[PDB]
Amino acid sequence: GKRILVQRRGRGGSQFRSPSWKRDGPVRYPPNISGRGIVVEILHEPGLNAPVAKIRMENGVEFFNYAAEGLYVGQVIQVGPDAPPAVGNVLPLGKIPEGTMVFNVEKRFGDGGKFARSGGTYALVIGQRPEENKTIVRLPSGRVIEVDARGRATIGIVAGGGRVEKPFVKAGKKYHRARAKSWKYPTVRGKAMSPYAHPHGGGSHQKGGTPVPKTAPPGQKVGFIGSRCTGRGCVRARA
Amino acid sequence: PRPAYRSRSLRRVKVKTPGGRTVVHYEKRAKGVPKCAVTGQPLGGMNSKVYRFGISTRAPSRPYGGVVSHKVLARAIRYAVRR
Amino acid sequence: MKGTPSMGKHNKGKTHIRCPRCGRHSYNVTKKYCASCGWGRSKRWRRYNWAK
Amino acid sequence: ARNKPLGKKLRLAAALNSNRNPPLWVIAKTKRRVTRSPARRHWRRQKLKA
RNA sequence: UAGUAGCAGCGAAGAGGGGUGAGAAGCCCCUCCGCCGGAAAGGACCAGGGUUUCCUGGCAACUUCAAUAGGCCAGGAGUUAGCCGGUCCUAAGGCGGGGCCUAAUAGGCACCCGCCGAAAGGGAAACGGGUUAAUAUUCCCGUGCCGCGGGGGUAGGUUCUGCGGCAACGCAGGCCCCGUCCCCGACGCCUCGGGAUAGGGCGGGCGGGACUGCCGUCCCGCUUAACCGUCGAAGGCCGGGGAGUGCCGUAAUGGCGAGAACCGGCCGAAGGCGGGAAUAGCCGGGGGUUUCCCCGGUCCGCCCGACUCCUGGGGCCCGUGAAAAGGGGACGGGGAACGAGCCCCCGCGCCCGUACCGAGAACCGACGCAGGUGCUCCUGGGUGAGAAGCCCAAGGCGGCUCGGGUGACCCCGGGCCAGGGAACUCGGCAAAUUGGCCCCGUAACUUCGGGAGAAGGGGUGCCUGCGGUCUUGGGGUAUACCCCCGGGACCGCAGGUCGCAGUGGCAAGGGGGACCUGACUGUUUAACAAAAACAUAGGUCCCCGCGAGCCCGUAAGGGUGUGUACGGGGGCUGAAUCCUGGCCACUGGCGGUACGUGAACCCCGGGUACAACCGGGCGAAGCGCCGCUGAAGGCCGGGGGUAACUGACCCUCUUAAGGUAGCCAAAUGCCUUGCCGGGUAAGUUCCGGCGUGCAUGAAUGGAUCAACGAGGUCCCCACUGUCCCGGCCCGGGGCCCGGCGAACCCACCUCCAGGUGCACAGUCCUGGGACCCCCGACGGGGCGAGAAGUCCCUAUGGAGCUUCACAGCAGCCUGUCGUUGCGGGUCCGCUUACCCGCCGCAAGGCGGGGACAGCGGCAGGCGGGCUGUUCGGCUGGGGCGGCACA
RNA sequence: GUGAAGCGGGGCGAAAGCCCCGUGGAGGCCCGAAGGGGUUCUGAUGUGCAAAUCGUUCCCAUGACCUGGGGCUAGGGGCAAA
RNA sequence: GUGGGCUGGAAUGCCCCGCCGUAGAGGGUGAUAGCCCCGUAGGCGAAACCGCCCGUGGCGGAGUCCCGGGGUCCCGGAGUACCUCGGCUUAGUUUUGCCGGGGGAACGCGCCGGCCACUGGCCGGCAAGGCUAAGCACGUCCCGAGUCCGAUAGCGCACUAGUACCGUGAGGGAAAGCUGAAAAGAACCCCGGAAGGGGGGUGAAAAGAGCCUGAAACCGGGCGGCUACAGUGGGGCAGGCCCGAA
RNA sequence: UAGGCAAAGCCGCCCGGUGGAUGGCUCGGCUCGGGCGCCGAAGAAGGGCGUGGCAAGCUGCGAUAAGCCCGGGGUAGCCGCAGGCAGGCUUAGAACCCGGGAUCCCCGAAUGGGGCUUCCUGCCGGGGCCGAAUAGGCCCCGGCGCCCCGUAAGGGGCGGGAACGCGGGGAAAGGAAACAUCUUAGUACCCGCAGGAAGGGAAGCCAACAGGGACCCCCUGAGUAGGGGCGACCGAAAGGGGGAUA
Ligand SMILES: [Mg+2]
Ligand SMILES: [Mg+2]
Ligand SMILES: [Mg+2]
Ligand SMILES: [Mg+2]
Ligand SMILES: [Mg+2]
Ligand SMILES: [Mg+2]
Ligand SMILES: [Mg+2]
Ligand SMILES: [Mg+2]
Ligand SMILES: [Mg+2]
Ligand SMILES: [Mg+2]
Ligand SMILES: [Mg+2]
Ligand SMILES: [Mg+2]
Ligand SMILES: [Mg+2]
Ligand SMILES: [Mg+2]
Ligand SMILES: [Mg+2]
Ligand SMILES: [Mg+2]
Ligand SMILES: [Mg+2]
Ligand SMILES: [Mg+2]
Ligand SMILES: [Mg+2]
Ligand SMILES: [Mg+2]
Ligand SMILES: [Mg+2]
Ligand SMILES: [Mg+2]
Ligand SMILES: [Mg+2]
Ligand SMILES: [Mg+2]
Ligand SMILES: [Mg+2]
Ligand SMILES: [Mg+2]
Ligand SMILES: [Mg+2]
Ligand SMILES: [Mg+2]
Ligand SMILES: [Mg+2]
Ligand SMILES: [Mg+2]
Ligand SMILES: [Mg+2]
Ligand SMILES: [Mg+2]
Ligand SMILES: [Mg+2]
Ligand SMILES: [Mg+2]
Ligand SMILES: [Mg+2]
Ligand SMILES: [Mg+2]
Ligand SMILES: [Mg+2]
Ligand SMILES: [Mg+2]
Ligand SMILES: [Mg+2]
Ligand SMILES: [Mg+2]
Ligand SMILES: [Mg+2]
Ligand SMILES: [Mg+2]
Ligand SMILES: [Mg+2]
Ligand SMILES: [Mg+2]
Ligand SMILES: [Mg+2]
Ligand SMILES: [Mg+2]
Ligand SMILES: [Mg+2]
Ligand SMILES: [Mg+2]
Ligand SMILES: [Mg+2]
Ligand SMILES: [Mg+2]
Ligand SMILES: [Mg+2]
Ligand SMILES: [Mg+2]
Ligand SMILES: [Mg+2]
Ligand SMILES: [Mg+2]
Ligand SMILES: [Mg+2]
Ligand SMILES: [Mg+2]
Ligand SMILES: [Mg+2]
Ligand SMILES: [Mg+2]
Ligand SMILES: [Mg+2]
Ligand SMILES: [Mg+2]
Ligand SMILES: [Mg+2]
Ligand SMILES: [Mg+2]
Ligand SMILES: [Mg+2]
Ligand SMILES: [Mg+2]
Ligand SMILES: [Mg+2]
Ligand SMILES: [Mg+2]
Ligand SMILES: [Mg+2]
Ligand SMILES: [Mg+2]
Ligand SMILES: [Mg+2]
Ligand SMILES: [Mg+2]
Ligand SMILES: [Mg+2]
Ligand SMILES: [Mg+2]
Ligand SMILES: [Mg+2]
Ligand SMILES: [Mg+2]
Ligand SMILES: [Mg+2]
Ligand SMILES: [Mg+2]
Ligand SMILES: [Mg+2]
Ligand SMILES: [Mg+2]
Ligand SMILES: [Mg+2]
Ligand SMILES: [Mg+2]
Ligand SMILES: [Mg+2]
Ligand SMILES: [Mg+2]
Ligand SMILES: [Mg+2]
Ligand SMILES: [Zn+2]
Repeated sequence: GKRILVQRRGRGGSQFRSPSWKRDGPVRYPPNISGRGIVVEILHEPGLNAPVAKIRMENGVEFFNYAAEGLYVGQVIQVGPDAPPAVGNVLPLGKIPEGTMVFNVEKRFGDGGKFARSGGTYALVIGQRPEENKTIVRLPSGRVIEVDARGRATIGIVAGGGRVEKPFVKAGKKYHRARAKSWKYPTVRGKAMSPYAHPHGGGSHQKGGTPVPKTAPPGQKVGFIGSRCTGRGCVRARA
Repeated sequence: PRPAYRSRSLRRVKVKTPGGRTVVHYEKRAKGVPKCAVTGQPLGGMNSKVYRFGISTRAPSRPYGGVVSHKVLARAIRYAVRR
Repeated sequence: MKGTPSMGKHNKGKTHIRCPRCGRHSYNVTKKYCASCGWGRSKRWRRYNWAK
Repeated sequence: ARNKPLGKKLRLAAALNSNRNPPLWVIAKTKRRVTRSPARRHWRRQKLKA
């Protein structure tokens, strides 16, 4: 037809969907975990970016968390406000001291954790405003945000860091990783297309496109989408 | 039947009958033996080859039997005795 | 290959079976309705005014 | 097929029963007017869509 | 047309005798000949087909010929299950109801509930022999198994608990009901050790068969199901022991006070063996007669050994290789006086499938079709690296459903060819060469891995002996070594000897140098393009902190997301290495103080007994304006003169700047066979240089070739029928005979010359010729046939794509009306509205935001994302031009 | 067939340290059957065996590999290493 | 009327002679029939089921009915009327109806309409609730008619046609009528392996089940003309051979 | 020289073979007019399968299966299309026609639950069978859809039908000699909902100072007013005459 690939992605086809049946479950904090727990397993999850620890609470509730680097099987973790700020412990942001490296941070209490969930990532506890029950934290991107002090986080940094430094040496390796992730692999460049299939397709000497405005409709909003700038000058202006 | 035998789920056993013929019998593979709930290793006294379900197996004469091994049971008993 | 060589692959598959309600070879086994009378997706009989 | 469902088997049985030319006494009764039957077929030529 | 084409090609084929019969090359039987034999071919079987299966009879029609034959026609018959499958479970997923959405439904689905979803996944339990024309784990005989239920005996129990062992753990381990937990179910790929079995072989024995020129060899049978019991390799574990001058090892990695050596013990495969069971089956020898009875044998000692079965060790993953039913155990609560997982005995197991093909004739392709589906799974001996090829078993076939004669040309496929050796030709196209294994040896360059089988050279048969390294059993003091005996594997030495030729058939790389190009493996236009195109790893930029960004939906809502910046989405570049220059003028994007402009709403004035109506004010985004941005799309000239082409000078124009590093007559250079070298006797191609380069140049990627290449090109050696130049031969078409028996094409049908004519006549004119008929061949003519020319133009004909065309519509942004409530002084606060997430079946609770947001209406902006259209005419054909268009 | 990491021995040094051999079994590695694909002859055929075939010559052949059954995506829409 | 004769296989035809007719609409019967038969004009008819009309019958209501006066008190239909914006529609045009967004009445002393709005007069009415027979559309079906077609026509189908069949499917879809009055459907003999052929029969006629008639193209045979030294078809004239019954 | 005298071949007539035209025929079609008009949970229409002594298709019927019972008409033949071979039924009144009943497999709104095979399967109650048994198992029959009304009992909707009717959503081709407003056209088509008809119907009317008097349908007003790139083209109403009358 004429609808482009980014428009076809939103339909939810099998080649664009995530095979989450390959995973044991969501890696989130259950709503009402408290007390001491035991690290029983550290497992690989297909398509995820870090090893996943299985924590067995003292009252029998078991949940999945991202494993802190240095966490080991048989370890005893503490959950709750009374938990000390040691590695693997799940503490409120309000109780966590400043300068602490946490991960799996909850923006609001009870969502399960949103930020610093990739391997080798972490958030830094910058400050505490207890009079509005907020915690200022720096996310992995360098952005400083306020989060609910009653929310929960884990002390330490996410294990599995350095996974992306090693090159994906063959196309087959990225193929096998894509089959576990949700990516459609591989991707055709826009200018390698014909004009019916992409705005960049067409001419005898095919060319890319200049940036489109932020108000551009779907099917037109490809390439640079309302970019502040492009290239090395843009990076320089950013820094 | 025939695609079920082309799949490798059953064992292909060649046998010579008293009539002098050679035939292929398709037999089930053995079921896995019970494992310890902590270590995952096979439990002693219960690792005989079993080929079908519904066969009652006799557990070793110990508390918790074919659930945990003697090592886990003894260590847990020591911890509970102190605790 | 699209002609005679591809015709040989139409020897073992099927899209439709006989419909229990109308008896035609029009019951879509995967979609689970009849393409002629609409049984399985419409309790009223499927018949359109554009068809003679 | 080796493995059949009963409904398909019964429809095949109906086709087997109907597949036959009219009897010779029927031909004599009709004075050679009724010679063929519409339900007559060959398995290789005309295919049931069972 | 025409009794013409075809009934050849794809590596099988028939012949003699007899019988039946009207009729026999073709049907039936024997003999001979041949083909397959990890299979266009033997065994099994899925889907699909559906009676094609079996028997009897037949030849009007069918089978590319025949027919007494048949997948054909007519008549009749045939498919037997507790244990083989479905049936059960869940997967990816789907359907229904409730609900929510919708003008509405037969449309949608995030929610709740139920169900469906595998004849290759998980998963109860059957095997051997015999029997029919046709079913055979289904029928019969024999021997068993599973589930459910019952009876008797027993161990056990009867307030309470089973017994033994240091332990691993062992042993009949009472009964009923309920709960919970755990485990099995339940899992990849690669690699190497060990153990078996199926199968195969060797020597001897018995029995039977094959051959008769010589020898006496060669072949066949000698089998053992499920089920019961017992044993148990690796591995794991228990007790003793208490080790560092270490000690113990493997195919390999290796192990030990975090407990080794060593001793004893426990759990524990395939499979073995006994029972089953010789009474079966088989080989041989007899008797009877409708398949029954009798007799003998069914053995001894070794060897190989799987792709089948079992087991353990090691390694790899930015890849981690399903779920549930069902089952087992344990841990607890409750109940009775009875009572088992042990032994004996009794009873029940419904429903559907079950024939046959499973394909060079049973499926699909109009066909009894060289295709496709399915070679999907399995297969003995020799040679051999081999599941290669060649030959032969078991088993099957001569039905890729025309036969005979002839031995012209010509065509298709194959063989050889003296001297020369690419002179052929666009081009070494085609063909030829090489070819296995062992030994020697191996360059530039390189990303240090490679290049590499580089290149180049030598050996290769058979026979007679002499040895070695292991392996597998048995016997010797004898577990390794040692000696003897039987079997197996591989390696070597000496001598002799034949040929033209010893990887003798089969099988089986030609090699080297250089340029361009794409890093590589991979993908692509099913049916004219396999590529330098796409992808790729790597690089880089942008939108995004999640109530995000992007996308889908009318909406309810959905995907990315069981996710979270080491992430999702969107562009460009395209391995690595050295690098990636100047420019924000334009086209975009984004940010902004002020100012102009800027729609609806609202406000003010006039008007109107009220309005319409008119004027003004306020004025959002946006535009104007100001900045940032080139790994955004991309651009990169000069004018000159001066001056020892200018190192240097002033600049100016300039759409902003004026092409840097590099590279080049390039797959980019018109002129142009550029100029200079090399190569050839002769070189428009090619290579190395030169460069004011029509019109090279930096992630629009520049330079760049190590490796890789069914890429494009030039050269060298070898090789040769490519060619000088043509010849001979082989199989099939061919020709002739018998049988079957079309099509294309066809106004009628045409000897030649020179004219004429809608300008290229069979038919007209003037001439020249021809006895008529038939066969073969060819392809000059019949502007030969096929196809209402795709090339060109016209039409006030289309379609798709583009945008700076004419319009329009979604989408996004912005203002406004409503939702919008309560206080306090346009501003602050509040929560109940509303929204967002968590818990909860629901009821409702928690937290955050908050009259904002979101949502509906209206209004403005951006808006080829999408819809509809228009892109005139004349014309020495159309187009450019011109207007000869008033 | 080649032989990565890892691992043993031998030779040579005062040492730091080099060389030789073996073991080991990595790889979108190499040659090559099945299997998949579709390059040349611009071969045969081209009213065909066939509305895309056949021969020959070829490319990949441990993986981004080939293949069966079940499932999802539908028309201005799908799917697309394009 | 089945009367007499003729023809004929068989008459309904022909010649002669009778009759009915409220019936001469039409069909069948061995050829053309008012009187042979079915029918037609006309008349009679249902155990059962169904429909319509008429008479009669049983019952209920709070006087709700009719006439006369009094009244000036009470009731009398809302997001409606109306205004504004957007849209679809309409002849509806500064003026049709409606839907959506926003605003939004009065009450009988009131409200609505009278082709732009308002004012006054005059005229006509009482929206925003519900029903209603008859008279009118259609054709699966039933009956009748026809300057309709007549087996390539007429419906795709005169017939074992929505059939055989085609496509995965939505869907698509043919060809195909006729013996004779009566089977009297061909006995019997010879040949043939058989289909079948000859002879011989039935029939008015082979009309022979491959069945009424039976054209042309086409093919075979007979006949007439030409036919191997002469280039073709059409016309006119002359001639050779052949036919020249009506 | 010519004839006897002829090859292959050509022309014309006759006969034959092929073929199925022509003509004649008609239990078929088509048009028009009139009537009549709903069926379904009491399980419909539609489909599958089956059903005949020899029976393949059509027709009919439904395991009681070209059929069973009752009544009326119809008397002597009958066993459909369909002309064969048998054997039967019927005068104790058949066949046949009309009215009323019985039977009425599986699927189908399909309705216990499923349905990738028109078949499979669950729970409850009753019954039967195997069995030593009262266990266990198997089989038969009945009930078990969703949404509603109702106190309950009980009831309603669902699907179908050639066309016609009502409400909603709603194009383009073509025309305008291009084309967008426009038209085509509120059409084709889609969704929903009824009846034998539907819809409409009883003045907040029309008129114009004279008066009509619910509604629908027909003739007219009339291609008039009016709408409209005022182009193509579109297009009333009041009034009058009728059908009918509430
Ligand atoms: Mg995917
Ligand atoms: Mg392209
Ligand atoms: Mg664009
Ligand atoms: Mg576009
Ligand atoms: Mg472009
Ligand atoms: Mg299975
Ligand atoms: Mg398994
Ligand atoms: Mg196609
Ligand atoms: Mg399918
Ligand atoms: Mg077929
Ligand atoms: Mg011949
Ligand atoms: Mg020939
Ligand atoms: Mg051979
Ligand atoms: Mg052979
Ligand atoms: Mg085979
Ligand atoms: Mg047969
Ligand atoms: Mg036979
Ligand atoms: Mg047959
Ligand atoms: Mg199921
Ligand atoms: Mg058989
Ligand atoms: Mg032997
Ligand atoms: Mg080894
Ligand atoms: Mg069988
Ligand atoms: Mg064949
Ligand atoms: Mg072989
Ligand atoms: Mg053999
Ligand atoms: Mg042959
Ligand atoms: Mg021949
Ligand atoms: Mg030569
Ligand atoms: Mg040359
Ligand atoms: Mg030359
Ligand atoms: Mg070549
Ligand atoms: Mg060879
Ligand atoms: Mg490449
Ligand atoms: Mg490649
Ligand atoms: Mg192609
Ligand atoms: Mg090609
Ligand atoms: Mg590329
Ligand atoms: Mg790079
Ligand atoms: Mg760029
Ligand atoms: Mg640049
Ligand atoms: Mg330069
Ligand atoms: Mg060049
Ligand atoms: Mg240059
Ligand atoms: Mg340039
Ligand atoms: Mg470029
Ligand atoms: Mg450039
Ligand atoms: Mg580059
Ligand atoms: Mg270069
Ligand atoms: Mg001329
Ligand atoms: Mg001519
Ligand atoms: Mg033309
Ligand atoms: Mg054309
Ligand atoms: Mg063109
Ligand atoms: Mg014109
Ligand atoms: Mg189009
Ligand atoms: Mg707001
Ligand atoms: Mg809004
Ligand atoms: Mg457009
Ligand atoms: Mg114009
Ligand atoms: Mg022009
Ligand atoms: Mg011009
Ligand atoms: Mg490889
Ligand atoms: Mg070519
Ligand atoms: Mg060719
Ligand atoms: Mg040819
Ligand atoms: Mg290879
Ligand atoms: Mg009479
Ligand atoms: Mg009122
Ligand atoms: Mg006719
Ligand atoms: Mg017709
Ligand atoms: Mg005739
Ligand atoms: Mg005369
Ligand atoms: Mg002659
Ligand atoms: Mg019915
Ligand atoms: Mg049902
Ligand atoms: Mg209805
Ligand atoms: Mg029209
Ligand atoms: Mg027009
Ligand atoms: Mg047009
Ligand atoms: Mg009415
Ligand atoms: Mg009504
Ligand atoms: Mg209109
Ligand atoms: Zn149906």
